[PDB]
Amino acid sequence: EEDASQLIFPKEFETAETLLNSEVHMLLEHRKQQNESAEDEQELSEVFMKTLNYTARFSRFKNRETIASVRSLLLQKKLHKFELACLANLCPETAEESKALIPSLEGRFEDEELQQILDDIQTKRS
Amino acid sequence: MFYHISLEHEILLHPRYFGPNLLNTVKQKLFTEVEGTCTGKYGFVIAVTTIDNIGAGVIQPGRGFVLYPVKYKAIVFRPFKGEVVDAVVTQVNKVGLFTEIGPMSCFISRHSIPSEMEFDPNSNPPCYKTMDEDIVIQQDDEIRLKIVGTRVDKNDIFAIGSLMDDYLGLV
Amino acid sequence: NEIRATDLPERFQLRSIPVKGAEDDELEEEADWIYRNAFATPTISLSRKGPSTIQKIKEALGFMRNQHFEVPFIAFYRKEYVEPELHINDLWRVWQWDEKWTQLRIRKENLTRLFEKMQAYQYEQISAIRALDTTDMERLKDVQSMDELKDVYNHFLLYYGRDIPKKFGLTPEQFGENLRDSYQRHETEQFPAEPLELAKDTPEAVLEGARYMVALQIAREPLVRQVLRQTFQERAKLNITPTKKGRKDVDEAHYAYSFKYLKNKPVKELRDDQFLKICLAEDEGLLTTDISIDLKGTYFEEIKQFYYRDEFSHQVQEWNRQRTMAIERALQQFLYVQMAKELKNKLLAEAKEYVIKACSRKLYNWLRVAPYRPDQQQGKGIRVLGIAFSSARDHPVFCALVNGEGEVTDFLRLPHFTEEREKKAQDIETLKKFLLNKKPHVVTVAGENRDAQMLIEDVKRIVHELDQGQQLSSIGVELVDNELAILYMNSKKSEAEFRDYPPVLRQAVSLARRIQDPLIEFAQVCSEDILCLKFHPLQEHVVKEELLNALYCEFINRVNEVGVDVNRAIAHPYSQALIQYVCGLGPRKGTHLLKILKQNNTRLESRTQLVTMCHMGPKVFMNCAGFLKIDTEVLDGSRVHPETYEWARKMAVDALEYDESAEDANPAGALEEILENPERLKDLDLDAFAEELERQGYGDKHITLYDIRAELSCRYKDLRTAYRSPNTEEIF
Repeated sequence: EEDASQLIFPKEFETAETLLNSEVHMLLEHRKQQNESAEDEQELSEVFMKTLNYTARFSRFKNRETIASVRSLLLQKKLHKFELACLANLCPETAEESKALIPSLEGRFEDEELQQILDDIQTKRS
Repeated sequence: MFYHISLEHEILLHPRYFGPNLLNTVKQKLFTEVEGTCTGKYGFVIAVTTIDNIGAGVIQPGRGFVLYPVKYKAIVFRPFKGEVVDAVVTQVNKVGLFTEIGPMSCFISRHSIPSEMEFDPNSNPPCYKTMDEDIVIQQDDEIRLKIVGTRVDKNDIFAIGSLMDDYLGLV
Repeated sequence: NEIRATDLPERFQLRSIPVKGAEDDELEEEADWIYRNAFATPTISLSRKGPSTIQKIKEALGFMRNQHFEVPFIAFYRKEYVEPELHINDLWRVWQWDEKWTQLRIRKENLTRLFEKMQAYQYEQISAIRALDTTDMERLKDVQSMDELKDVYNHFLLYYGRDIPKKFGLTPEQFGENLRDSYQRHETEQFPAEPLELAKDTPEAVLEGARYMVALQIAREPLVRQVLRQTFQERAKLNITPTKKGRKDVDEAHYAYSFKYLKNKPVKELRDDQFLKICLAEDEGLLTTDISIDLKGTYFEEIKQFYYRDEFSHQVQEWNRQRTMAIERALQQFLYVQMAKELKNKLLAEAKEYVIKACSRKLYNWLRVAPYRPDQQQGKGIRVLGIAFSSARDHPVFCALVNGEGEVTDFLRLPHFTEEREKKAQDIETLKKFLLNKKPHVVTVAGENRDAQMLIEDVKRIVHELDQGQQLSSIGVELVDNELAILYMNSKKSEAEFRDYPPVLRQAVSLARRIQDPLIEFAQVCSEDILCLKFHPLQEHVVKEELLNALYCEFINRVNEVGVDVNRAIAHPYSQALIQYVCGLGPRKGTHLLKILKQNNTRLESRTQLVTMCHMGPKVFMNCAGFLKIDTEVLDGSRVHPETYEWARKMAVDALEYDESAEDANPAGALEEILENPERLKDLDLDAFAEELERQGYGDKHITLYDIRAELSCRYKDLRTAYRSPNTEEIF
């Protein structure tokens, strides 16, 4: 019944906050920093390792300010929070690509405004 | 896709852990309990990020354990059907393509794969080149996919990817 | 029906999978590819020379791709086209060279078609620094450098855009010719502009815009892929030094743990040494491994002066700084990652090749048929009495008395041993009661410990001092090891041949079958049954397909050189299923022959039983004429094919001075007198036979004359070794 294709999600996660690749990358790296210091500790699980090394491949950027920048430039518009991360990680090079991948963008915004949001994300990419 | 939430849990603490180490011990127990696990309700809880509070520990009548309810923020990963994600090809076989997504993996049959992406079983590296050998898609190639169906298998998830949508390849 | 009723044989149709046959124009190219690829790191086939090895590879590839010949046929029946008995690996090396040449040709053709299509699209888009279509010919022409062409073709395929509708420093060619020449002949952009002038003509205002394009052009070019390649993989002193946890995690069992302060081991210690490569590959997986050349600090210093400007006045200084920054950006990605990947691939390939060579050597040394026969050769064969005991401690010890024809005759038990703490007469009384009612010919005792050796020695003394070998003779127990009799007893042949017997009777039957017939035990099993025996500790880190192919080729060569009995695979269960490792007849041809001979009552009367009855084809019956042997024509149970029967009969008639009257079966004075002993070898000279074969037969009879003379005089000659009785260290 739930389907991200139509922005329909469980209420317990609709109320939940999506995270970016570079965001969770920084949070996980911060944890790992705490989780390898403070001697007399238990190593992180392999889950944490594979999630780290996954998101490390897909970090568009790294400093918290870059995350805050792409979040702020997105929230000023009228996009739904689900669109916030899928559109912030992939960085589709053209509005046509974003609208083809994301069906909710089709007719959601003028092509030039969606393209501007994309281009801004591109300019934020390290 | 990754998330974080204020979860809550309750631990039963044995009386041996009372005294000065108590609330620290409750924390250590919670980190022992709910890290690195996946749930049929919330999906894959990656870790506790912080503890919102430790509740007042009710002493169980007739058995010495004290029950502490605890509220805590945790990062969590719950894929949904319909989501278009970055992934890395892990294994290319004529039976289908296998690919990893965070804690999870997906699998993509030749049925899901465009007809032009023929099998390359005869090369050393398993690939699905096209007939002119221009778009070379092989293992470990950072290939996009769209999660078209979710499945939970005993506190674990196993989605299924596809390649039917355009622009599902190299960036 | 395609493999059993196909025109080509089974083994040649399986070996030429990627290269389906050999044409005329591709035979020289495939032979050159085999001679150039078969010896790169190790001195292999340097025996035959470069010209002789290349002509042997070309002749074997042409014979196999035009005549339906195989690796066994191209070595025995094609000894003139191949190395005349230089090694058993020449046929396998020639087949690998042909397969690699075929695959490289197919890949180069597909890649050249792709490069031509992309160059045509880029030229049509460019006329209606830009994209040129001249690298497609340079990639499709380099079929030998597969690693250099796969790197430049992908970095070129991404460098043109890869679009499918249907001025920064030096150039890539000049930088490649200066870095690969050891002297940088071309400098960077010698212009008055600086990195601020190039960064305001992208839309970022950053000085690092050109360094990314320079790194992408340097890493995706074939000149850098050739210049970096073979410089470190040909020599890299691997500094082995244990890690923080690896010095305690290995404990001197892996390559990084065995030497904690011993570094400077070059690529020969990894590639030529299989144990060092296996330890460096296995210790690196869990804890850590030490694999580093330490020769770049100087390999990276000499390329920094090339492609940079020599002056510094904001014209040559800006160009030299841009060249140095682009070289530093492209070295860490392209050169660093490429050098690491080449070092890792070379280490893995060297460890896998060492493990595969160890496994092939162990399989060739153990696959030789060395049975103990009567007098080291009443009744055929010898009565193998397989004694496979359990413990020697008052439990039932099996002793299976098998005959010499590959079948068990009788069996007995022995529950009395030296159980009872002091029973000296019980074991000897049981041995006398078991040896007195049964007629053996050989003693095959096993061993498990000191008590098993003591029980075997006591039974051998009670049998030799009492005449328990034949009831009127002392028979010595050859005392072989309990290695193959234990594994063949729990198999499908031991379970189908005896299902009521315990493990002791199955072990005794396995020992009696393995102590007198290792070729029927090796050919009667799946190969699954050959991979259960370990051949080396570094074979487990190697790919198993290489060891399986080496074992299958060694077993096929041993079966082709040792002879295949046609009547022994029809009635006896132990002698059947031997038509799987023969030249030209693999699993399908041999299984169809067994089914047709069992269902129709077709017996092995001669070598033309599969050509006359329509069970075999022309190409497999010609390529299998040197492996099929029968019990009875007179040259059918030998290596003489249908085309060599006339020359062999003429040689047998000329060596005896008999009359020529169409001698094919009647001349018993020249055939039955010549097959029993050497009648006259000075009558048949090699020059006369080679002159008669060059004009009547269409082929030189120089290398074939000795085999034609030996097949007419000793039929069914086995290529297995003699009986090795284990003692001392092999007994332990």
